[PDB]
Amino acid sequence: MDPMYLLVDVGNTHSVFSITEDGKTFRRWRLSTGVFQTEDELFSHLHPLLGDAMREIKGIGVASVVPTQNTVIERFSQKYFHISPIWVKAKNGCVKWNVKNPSEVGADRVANVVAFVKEYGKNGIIIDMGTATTVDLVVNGSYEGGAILPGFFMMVHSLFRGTAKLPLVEVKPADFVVGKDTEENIRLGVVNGSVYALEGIIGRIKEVYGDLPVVLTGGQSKIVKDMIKHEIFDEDLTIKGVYHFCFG
Amino acid sequence: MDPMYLLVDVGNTHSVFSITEDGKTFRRWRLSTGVFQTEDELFSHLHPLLGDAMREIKGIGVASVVPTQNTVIERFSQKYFHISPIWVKAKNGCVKWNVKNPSEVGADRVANVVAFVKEYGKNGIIIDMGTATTVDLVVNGSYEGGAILPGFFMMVHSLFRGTAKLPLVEVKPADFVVGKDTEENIRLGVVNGSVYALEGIIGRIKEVYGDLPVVLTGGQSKIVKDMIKHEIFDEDLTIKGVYHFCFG
Ligand SMILES: Nc1ncnc2c1ncn2[C@@H]1O[C@H](COP(=O)(O)OP(=O)(O)O)[C@@H](O)[C@H]1O
Ligand SMILES: Nc1ncnc2c1ncn2[C@@H]1O[C@H](COP(=O)(O)OP(=O)(O)O)[C@@H](O)[C@H]1O
Ligand SMILES: CC(C)(CO)[C@@H](O)C(=O)NCCC(=O)O
Ligand SMILES: CC(C)(CO)[C@@H](O)C(=O)NCCC(=O)O
Repeated sequence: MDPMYLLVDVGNTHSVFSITEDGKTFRRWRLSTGVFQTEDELFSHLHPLLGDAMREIKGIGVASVVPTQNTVIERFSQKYFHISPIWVKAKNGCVKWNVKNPSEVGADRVANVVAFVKEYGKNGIIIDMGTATTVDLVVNGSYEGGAILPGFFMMVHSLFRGTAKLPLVEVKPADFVVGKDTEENIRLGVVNGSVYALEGIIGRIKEVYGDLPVVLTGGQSKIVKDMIKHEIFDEDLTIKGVYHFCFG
Repeated sequence: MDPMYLLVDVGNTHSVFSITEDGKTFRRWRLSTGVFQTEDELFSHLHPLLGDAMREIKGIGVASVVPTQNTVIERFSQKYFHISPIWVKAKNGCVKWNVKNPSEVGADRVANVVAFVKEYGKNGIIIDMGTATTVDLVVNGSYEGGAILPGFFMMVHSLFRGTAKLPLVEVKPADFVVGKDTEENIRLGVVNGSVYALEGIIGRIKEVYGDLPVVLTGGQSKIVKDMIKHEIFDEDLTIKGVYHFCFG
């Protein structure tokens, strides 16, 4: 048959919920992660979204970078589906983990890499733009490590909150060489700057490890899609990894 | 004679206090800015630092990017010296301010541009690395605008506070192509990344305005100066701007 699987990607600000019956085509929703949220709250939020699909769920797979949120997901799964969720983490097998402490790498990154190696190949660089922006290097099926930078919103918010005079600027790329007002200055600095930062990190990787395909993902990737040379754009990469890790 | 002037640069985290008798050599001290600080508290902090030179101050010049602190600086000058401080502001004269609202550009950036045009030349690119990192464009003695990005610490701190899993990382350049643990990931993304972001903005400026000389300044510039191409390194640039603006 084609059993329905719930795939969860718990991020610091948002949690992605996706259902699939083949691990190839996904229906997805997004909810705020929500600090004090309960299993009943989560069921209540998902009820009018998933609809009838809710009772078809036979397996629950989760990548999570918010540990406090885990007992909530656990209780949701057990209460409403009488199953325990499968948790994405770094383990030996398809991917080699060539870093100092593999258990410390974010579950979202683990998922991204697993998705990459199953779908796209043994060699590549993954850029994931969310709350933080992440760079992950895969070489000959071995995860090599990467970079972590603040996300676009984290950056504009940090400038707003960390200074007296700066307003909160909307995230929008600059189409100019220099900003002519405060907002334009911050747009250029954060958005265009972050793209330069990413391209510079990528360039240096390529001179050591050679030319590798770049895959772009994340909720914040859309805004700057054309600004970074990439071979693949896949907004579903994390959810795909959760599927492959948990359900093959 | 050689009258002693006190120069003040009020930043969002730190305030710089400097004395000069010639506007060529500067003795300088640094304090936390301090939200609820009074004039007597400022005096008490400066007393053992300035010693007897305190009694010799004839003028007080101030660049400030924290409006609430201004009342305190004004009261300090009046109570202890019976003078009003001179405030750095964009005005017409030796610099043309070719931006939408000149009265909105930070007083420290104004001071930087005044110091540069007076001391270094008509054309240049100023990089001030502080709480936020600034890029300023000067063409034919005319201020053209710039970029604003979060500073190094602002970045590592925003990653720490904006995520569940990430620690507060020390600001130190990465000497590797990819980080092998969490701390190395953040260092590469933040410190090397921000250097790459600046090199891109600068490179793009130089495409339109030619090979302008680059000036480095700011408390955070030291750790990164061997990573950015620059013709001038001047940690006194803002304070020089305060002196030239106020005291000629
Ligand atoms: N305080 C906030 N106010 C408004 N929007 C926010 C805030 N914090 C984050 N966002 C939005 O959330 C998104 C970042 O989260 P997301 O891309 O889902 O990453 P993650 O999956 O890691 O949570 C951005 O699109 C940003 O605009
Ligand atoms: N919460 C904090 N804890 C420790 N150090 C901090 C904190 N916030 C800021 N700093 C320090 O202040 C520095 C920024 O201040 P500075 O370079 O003097 O710029 P400004 O002149 O704009 O205040 C950071 O690099 C950091 O080392
Ligand atoms: C970098 C984030 C915050 C991205 O969501 C996440 O991947 C994470 O919590 N990581 C743990 C640190 C690491 O990946 O090394
Ligand atoms: C960007 C900072 C915070 C740098 O210290 C400051 O110069 C400032 O408050 N500026 C006002 C914004 C502007 O210059 O357009």
